[PDB]
Amino acid sequence: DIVMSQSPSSLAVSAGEKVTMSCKSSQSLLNSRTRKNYLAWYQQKPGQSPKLLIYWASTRESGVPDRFTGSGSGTDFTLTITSVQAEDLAVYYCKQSYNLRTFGGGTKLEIKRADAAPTVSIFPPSSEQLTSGGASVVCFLNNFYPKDINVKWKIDGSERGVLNSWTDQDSKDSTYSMSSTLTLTKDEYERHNSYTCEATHKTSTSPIVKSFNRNEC
Amino acid sequence: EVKLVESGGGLVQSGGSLRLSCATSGFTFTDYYMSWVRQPPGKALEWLGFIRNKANGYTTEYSPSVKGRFTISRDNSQSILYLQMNTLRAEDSATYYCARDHDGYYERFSYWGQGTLVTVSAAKTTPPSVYPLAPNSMVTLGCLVKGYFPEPVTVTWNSGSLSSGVHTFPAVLQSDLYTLSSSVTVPSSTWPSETVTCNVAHPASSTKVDKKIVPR
Ligand SMILES: C=CCO[C@]1(C=O)C[C@@H](O[C@]2(C(=O)O)C[C@@H](O)[C@@H](O)[C@@H]([C@H](O)CO)O2)[C@@H](O)[C@@H]([C@H](O)CO)O1
Ligand SMILES: [Mg+2]
Ligand SMILES: [Mg+2]
Ligand SMILES: [Zn+2]
Repeated sequence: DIVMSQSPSSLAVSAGEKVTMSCKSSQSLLNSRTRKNYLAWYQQKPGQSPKLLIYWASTRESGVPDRFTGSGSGTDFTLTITSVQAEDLAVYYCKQSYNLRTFGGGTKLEIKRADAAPTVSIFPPSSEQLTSGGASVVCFLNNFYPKDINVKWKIDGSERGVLNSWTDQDSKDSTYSMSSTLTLTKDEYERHNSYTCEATHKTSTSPIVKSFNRNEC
Repeated sequence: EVKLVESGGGLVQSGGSLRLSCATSGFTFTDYYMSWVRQPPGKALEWLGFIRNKANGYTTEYSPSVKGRFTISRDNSQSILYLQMNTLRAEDSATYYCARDHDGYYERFSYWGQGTLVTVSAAKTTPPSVYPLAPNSMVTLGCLVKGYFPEPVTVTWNSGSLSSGVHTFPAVLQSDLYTLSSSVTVPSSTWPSETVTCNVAHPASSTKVDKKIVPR
C-alpha cells in the first residue's frame, strides 16, 4: 500500500530563520508517463481547513508566498520555508496521489520568540450562574511565552474542580494564552471570602497574583 | 470565487447512519473529481474516497478503511457532493472535509470546505449555559460557555466587529460535558461606555445567545 511518513513530528523556529521538513513515501511517486512526482504539501493553520501550498513536488500554487519551496523526487521530499514569519505557524501535511491518495502524519511548526510574562485577569461567578447553584471562578493568563505555566488556586489563603485550557500559539505575536476555571457549589462558594489565582511563569520568580473577595462584590 | 460548503455534521449514536453534503460553486463541477477527507480532533488528515469526473464516468474509489461502509455520490445538476456513512463508531468522530480533486491534468486538491464535525456518542444533546465575565488602559472581558454536548460552539464578539484581541480557549471535556471560554481585550475608554456582547451558537441544540457584558 502507500505509506507516507513525515519528520519531524514538531519543531520551533524563530521568525526570520529557515525551516526544513521532510516527507517519505514507501513507493516512488514519480509517474513515468508524465515524469512528475505526484506529491503535494498542505498547510493547516489552527482552526482552519488545509490549504494547498505545493504540488507536483515543486510547483508553488499562485498566491502562496515565495518563501515556501517544495523539492525532492521519488521517495523523499522536502518543504523548505526561508525567513519564516509568525503567520506560518501550522501543521504541514504531504499527500501522494500516485495511487488513490494518502496523507502523511503532519509536522507541527511552532514559532520561537522572546519570553513574555502573562497578563492575568480574575472573574467572579455571575449571578446568572449562582442562581442555578454553581459557582465558577475564571482566570485568564494572556499573551505569554513559553507555553509552560503553573496556576494555583487559593481559597481563603490555602491551595485548592479545575479546568485548564491553552490557546494554540497566536499567529501575530507568537504568544500563548491559557484559561483556568475553578468550579464550586454555591454552598461551598459562600463559606469562604478570598479567591486567588497565582500564575508562576519563568519570566519572574514572583508569581502574578490576582484575587477578589466575596464581600466586595 | 470557488466555494465548498459541508453540511450534515452532528451527533449520532454508535451503529447509526449519517449523510453529509458539500455544496459547491465557482467552477465547472462535472470537470472535477471530488474527495472526502476526515480529521479526528488533534489527529492527522485521512483520505476517505473520491468520485471521478464526467469524462471518467463518475466512478468511485475508497480507502480500504471505509470501503463497504461509506458511499460517495454527486448531483451534477446542482453541483452537490454527498457522503453516506453507515455503522458509525467512535473512531468515525471527526471533522469531515470535501475537497476539489483531479481534473484530468493537475495533481492537487485546490480547494477545501470549512468542514463539518461528526460526533458518534450515546450522550444526549445538552445546550450550553453562557455566563458573562466582567471584572489600566486596557480591560479584559469574557464569556464562559459551560456544560454543552456535542461540539462545536461558535463565539464571536459584537457580531464579529471585535476580532482583534479575542482569544477563544479550546473546549475541554469533563464529566461528559464540554466547557469553553473566550476573552476579549478592549481599551478601557470604550467599556462600559460602548457595549460589548459575546454571541454564542450551539448548532446541535440550535442555541443562539447574545450576552451583554454589564459592569457589576
Ligand atoms: C490506473 C488507471 C488508469 O490511468 C489513467 C490514465 O491516465 C489516469 C487515471 O487517473 C487516476 C484515477 O482516476 O485513478 C487519478 C489520478 O489522480 C492519478 O492517481 C492516476 C494514476 O496516476 C494512474 O494514471 O489515476 C484515470 O484518468 C484513468 C481512467 O479512469 C481510465 O483510463 O486513466
Ligand atoms: Mg493576545
Ligand atoms: Mg474560609
Ligand atoms: Zn470550604
